[PDB]
Amino acid sequence: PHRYRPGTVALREIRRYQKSTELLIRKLPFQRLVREIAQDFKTDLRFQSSAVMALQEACEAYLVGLFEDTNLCAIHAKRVTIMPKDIQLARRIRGER
Amino acid sequence: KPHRYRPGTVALREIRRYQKSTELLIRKLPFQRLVREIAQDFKTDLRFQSSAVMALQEACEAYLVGLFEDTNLCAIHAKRVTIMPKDIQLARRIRGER
Amino acid sequence: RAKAKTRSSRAGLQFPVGRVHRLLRKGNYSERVGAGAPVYLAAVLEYLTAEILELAGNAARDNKKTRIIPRHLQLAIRNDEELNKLLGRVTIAQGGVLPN
Amino acid sequence: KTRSSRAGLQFPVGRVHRLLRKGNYSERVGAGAPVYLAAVLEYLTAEILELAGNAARDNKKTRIIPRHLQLAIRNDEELNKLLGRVTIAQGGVLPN
Amino acid sequence: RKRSRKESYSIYVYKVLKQVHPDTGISSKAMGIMNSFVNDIFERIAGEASRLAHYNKRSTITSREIQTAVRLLLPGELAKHAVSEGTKAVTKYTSA
Amino acid sequence: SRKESYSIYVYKVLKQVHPDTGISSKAMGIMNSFVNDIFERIAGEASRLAHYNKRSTITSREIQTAVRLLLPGELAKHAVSEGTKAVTKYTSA
Amino acid sequence: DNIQGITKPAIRRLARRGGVQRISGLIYEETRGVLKVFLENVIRDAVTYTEHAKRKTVTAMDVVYALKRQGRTLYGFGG
Amino acid sequence: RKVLRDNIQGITKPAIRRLARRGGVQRISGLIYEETRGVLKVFLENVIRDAVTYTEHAKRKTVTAMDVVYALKRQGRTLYGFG
DNA sequence: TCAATATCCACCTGCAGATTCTACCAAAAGTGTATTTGGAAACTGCTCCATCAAAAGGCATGTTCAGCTGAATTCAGCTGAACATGCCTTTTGATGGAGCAGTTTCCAAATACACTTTTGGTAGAATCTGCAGGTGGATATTGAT
DNA sequence: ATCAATATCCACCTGCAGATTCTACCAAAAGTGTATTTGGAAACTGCTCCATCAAAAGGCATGTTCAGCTGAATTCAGCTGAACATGCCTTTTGATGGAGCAGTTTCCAAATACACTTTTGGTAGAATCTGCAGGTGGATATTGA
Ligand SMILES: [Cl-]
Ligand SMILES: [Cl-]
Ligand SMILES: [Cl-]
Ligand SMILES: [Cl-]
Ligand SMILES: [Mn+2]
Ligand SMILES: [Mn+2]
Ligand SMILES: [Mn+2]
Ligand SMILES: [Mn+2]
Ligand SMILES: [Mn+2]
Ligand SMILES: [Mn+2]
Ligand SMILES: [Mn+2]
Ligand SMILES: [Mn+2]
Ligand SMILES: [Mn+2]
Ligand SMILES: [Mn+2]
Ligand SMILES: [Mn+2]
Ligand SMILES: [Mn+2]
Repeated sequence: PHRYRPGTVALREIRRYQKSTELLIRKLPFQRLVREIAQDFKTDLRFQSSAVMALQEACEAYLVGLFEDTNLCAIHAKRVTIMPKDIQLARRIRGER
Repeated sequence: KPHRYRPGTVALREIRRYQKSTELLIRKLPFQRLVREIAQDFKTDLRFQSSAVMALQEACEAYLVGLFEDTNLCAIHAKRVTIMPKDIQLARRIRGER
Repeated sequence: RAKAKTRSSRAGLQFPVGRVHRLLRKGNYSERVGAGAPVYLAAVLEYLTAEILELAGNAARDNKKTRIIPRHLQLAIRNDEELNKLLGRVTIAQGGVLPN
Repeated sequence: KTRSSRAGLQFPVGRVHRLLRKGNYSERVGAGAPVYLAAVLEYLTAEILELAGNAARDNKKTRIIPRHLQLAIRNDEELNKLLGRVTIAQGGVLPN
Repeated sequence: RKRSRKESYSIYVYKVLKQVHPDTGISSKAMGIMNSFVNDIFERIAGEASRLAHYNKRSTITSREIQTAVRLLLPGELAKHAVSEGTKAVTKYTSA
Repeated sequence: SRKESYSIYVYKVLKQVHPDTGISSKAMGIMNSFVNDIFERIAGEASRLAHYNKRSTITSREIQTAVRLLLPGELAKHAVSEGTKAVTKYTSA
Repeated sequence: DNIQGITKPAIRRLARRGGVQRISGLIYEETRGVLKVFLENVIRDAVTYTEHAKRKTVTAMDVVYALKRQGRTLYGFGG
Repeated sequence: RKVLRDNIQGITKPAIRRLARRGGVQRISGLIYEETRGVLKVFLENVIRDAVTYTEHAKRKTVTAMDVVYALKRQGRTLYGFG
C-alpha cells in the first residue's frame, strides 16, 4: 500500500517534460479543433499535413511559454498554485490584453 | 488643531491630477544633461537637434509611465498597494525586456 | 488636347492619389504598381484619418475646445477599442494617458 | 571561379546577390553587399552549428537535432537575444 | 537658397477635418501626429502588400494586394469599412 | 520542379566546424529558417538605412551598419569582422 | 465540444513543461480560452494568405507567414 | 565643455514620483527611485546607441529627431509627433 | 536509522527509418561589352546648436512625525494531487480516389517609358483668434470631534 | 451628524503667440503615343489530402481520500506620505558666433543591361548507420515506521 506525497510526482513530471520535446496535446483532437476554427473563415478547406503540425508546434510553444510567465505571477503572489488571475495578469503585461 | 490630510489622500489627488495633464514630468535641463552624458559615452563630439532631445524625453516618460502601470498591476496582484522593485522586475520580465 | 482631371477627383477622394502612387513606386515595394493600388490606398488612408478626426473632434468638444490637440487624439485613440489596438504600440507625444 | 571562392566563403554570394536584387530592397546593389551579407550569414551559421555541435557531443550524440539547436541557442546570452521572438520547432525548453 | 520642399499630408488631413467637423481646427502639434499616423499606416500596408506580392511570386502590387493587406492589418470593423471605401474608390475611378 | 535552400551551404559549414557531426533533416529545416530570417532582417534594415539617407543602392556599408543595429555586441563584432574580411579578400582577387 | 478535446491531462503536461507544480481547477477552462484565441488569430491570418493565393489548401507557409506577423516566428516549416 | 557625471541623479525622487502618479501608482517604496533610474538608463542607452548609429551612418555630427524616431521604431516604441 | 517500493541510471543490443552516396540535367552564375548614373568630392549659403548673461520663483531637499501598510504568525476548511479502474478515443496504415496545386501555353489588358504640358502644393508674407493663465465665487471633498 | 479647512470647479476675460489664409512660383502630377509584360484563362497531371476501416493500446475520465496549501484574522515595528522651512538651479528671454547641415555642380568608379558560355545545385534511384526503444541488474530516492 504505497502512495506518493502531494506534488512528489508533480516535480517528477516537470523533470520529465522539460527534458523531452514531443507535442503534449494529442494530434487528432488538435486537428479537429484547427479545422473547426478554420471552417469559420472559409469553408471546405484542405490542410497540408505540415501546416497543421506547424500550428500545433507554434501553439504549444506559446502555451508552455505562457505557463512559464503565469508561474512567475503565482510565485509573485507567494503561491505555488497557478490560477486564472495569474494567466490574466501575464497576458495583460504581455500586451495580449 | 492644524489641518492634515491622511496618508494617501494627497496621493490620489496627485493621480487624478497628473492623469489629466500631458506635460512632461522630468525637468528639461536635468534630462537633456543625462542624454548628452550617455550619448558622449558612445560617441564624442556630438550635437543634438533640439527636438531630438524632446523626442527622447517624450519616449522615456511614455515608457516609464507605462512601466509603472504594469508595476502597479504586479503590486495589486501581491495584495499590496506599495509598488516595489520586485514588481518592476516581474513586469519587465514578462514584458520580455529580460 | 483634353483637360486635366486629377485621379483623386476621378476616385472621389480627398487624399492625393498621384502622390501615393508615387510613394509606392519609390518605396521599393514591388517591381511595378497597378492603377488601382494607389487609389485604394489613398482611400483607406483617408478613411482612417476621417475616423480618428471624428472621434478626436468630439474629444475636443467634450473638453470645450474648438481646436484638436494631441491629448484629444490620445483620448480618441485610447477610448476606441479598434483604433487602440491598431495603434497599441504607438505613442502620441504630449497625449498623456486615459484617466484610469 | 565563383565569387564565393573568391571571397573565401562557403555561402552562395551569387545567390545572396540575386536574392537582394529580387527582394525589392533597393534599386541597386553594390558589388560588396552580397559578399558582406554572405560572410555574416555564414559566420552566424558557423556559430550556432559550433554550439549545437557541442550540444550533441555533451549528449553522447553525433547527429544534431532540433533539441540541440534549442539547447545551444537558449544557453547562449547573445544568440538567445537575437532569437528571443523565435521558437524552434521540436526544440523543447531548457531543463530546471 | 531654396529650402527644398517638404511634402506633407496636412492639406488633405485638414480638408478631411473640415468635412467631419466644419468648425474645428487642429494645432500644428496634432497635425504633427496626424502626419505620423498616415505615413505609418501607409508603410504598414505597402509593407504587407509588398510581402504578399513576394509570397506569390508576383511582381506587381495591385488594389487586391492592398485590400488583403488591409484585412490583415486592421481590426474588425475598421477593416470592413476601409475595404468598402477602397473598393468604392477603385470602381469609381475605373468608371471614369 | 526546383526548391532551393541553404542546406548544402549549411552542411559545408557544419563539416568545417564539426567534421564528424551530422545533422537531422528537421534540424536542417531550423538552420534554413534561421538563415532566411537573419537574411531578411539584415536586408530589411539595410533597405531602410538607404531610404532614410535617400540612397538608391544598398552597399556593404549599409549591410554592416545594419549588422551593428541587429546583432548583440560580441556577435556583431565578429560578424563585422568576417564581413569586412570577406569583402577585402574579394576585392583582392 | 472540440475545444474540450484539448483535455485536462494534456494541459497538465503543458503546464509541467512550463515548470508549474500545482494547478488550480479553473486553469483548464481558462487555458482553452487563451488557446482558442491563439488559433483563431493565427488561422484567420493564415487563411487570409490562402485566399489571397486563391487556393483551397492552407499551406505550412501560409501558417509560417501568419505566425511571423503575430510575432510568433517559427523555424522548421519553410523559413 | 565640463565633465558630465552622475546626471542620472537629475531624475529626482519627486520627478519619479509624478511619473508613478500618471502611472496610477498610489504608494511607493523607498527602493523604487533607484530601480527606476536603473531602468531609465538602460532604456536611454539603447535608444541613443541606435539613434547615434543612425547618425554615423549618415556621416553627420548632429543627432536629429529623425535619428531618434528611427531608433525608437526599431526598438518597437514608435513615436508620433516629430516623425 | 531500518525496510519495501519504485525510480532512475547504465551498458548492451539489433533493426528500421533516415542519412549518405551515386548519377544526371535547366537554371542560375560567371564573362565580356557598352552605357548609364548614383552620389562622392568641392564649395558655400545660412539654419540652428552651443554658449553666455541674468534674474526670479517654481520646486527639489531634508527633516520631523506618526498613520497605517507590509510582513509575520496561526490555523482551519477544502481544493487539488495521487491512484487504482474501466472503458473508448486516438493512433497506425495501407488503400483508392479525387480535388487541386502547379504547369505550361497562350495573348488581350494593363504597366512602364519618354516627353511635353498643366496644375496642385509648398514656403513664407499677411490676416486672424482660440485659449492660456489670471480671478473669484460656489461647490465639493476631507478629517476632527 | 456637523462643519471649519482648503482643494476643485466652472464661467468670465482679452492680448498674442500660434493657426489660418493669402500669394507665387516650380516641382511633380497629367496627358499622350509607344514598347513591353503580367499574370489571368483552359485543359492536364502527378500528388498529396481526405475518407474509410481496423485493430489494439494505451491514455483519459472517474471517485476516493486526505495532505498540505491558501486565504482569513490578528498584530505591530517602522516605512513611507504629508507638511514645512530654506534657498538652489531650472526656466525664461535674448543676443552671437560659427559648426555643420543642406543645396548645387561636376563627372568618374561602379552598377545596370544584354549575350553568351559554363558550372552548379536540385532531384530521383541506391548503400550505410545512428540511435530508439527495450532488456537486466544495480544503486537511489521516497515513504512508512
Ligand atoms: Cl483566478
Ligand atoms: Cl523588492
Ligand atoms: Cl490595381
Ligand atoms: Cl558595395
Ligand atoms: Mn460631422
Ligand atoms: Mn546623376
Ligand atoms: Mn536646499
Ligand atoms: Mn507607531
Ligand atoms: Mn496590510
Ligand atoms: Mn481537377
Ligand atoms: Mn493653383
Ligand atoms: Mn484656464
Ligand atoms: Mn488536515
Ligand atoms: Mn563651416
Ligand atoms: Mn553538382
Ligand atoms: Mn535510450
